Amino acid sequence: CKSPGSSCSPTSYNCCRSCNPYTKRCY
Repeated sequence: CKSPGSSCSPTSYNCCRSCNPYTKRCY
């Protein structure tokens, strides 16, 4: 999975925590 700051999709299902809809970085 990814770290915060990694770039995500609202639900990439690739962030170890979630995404940040206002950066599009993992939360």
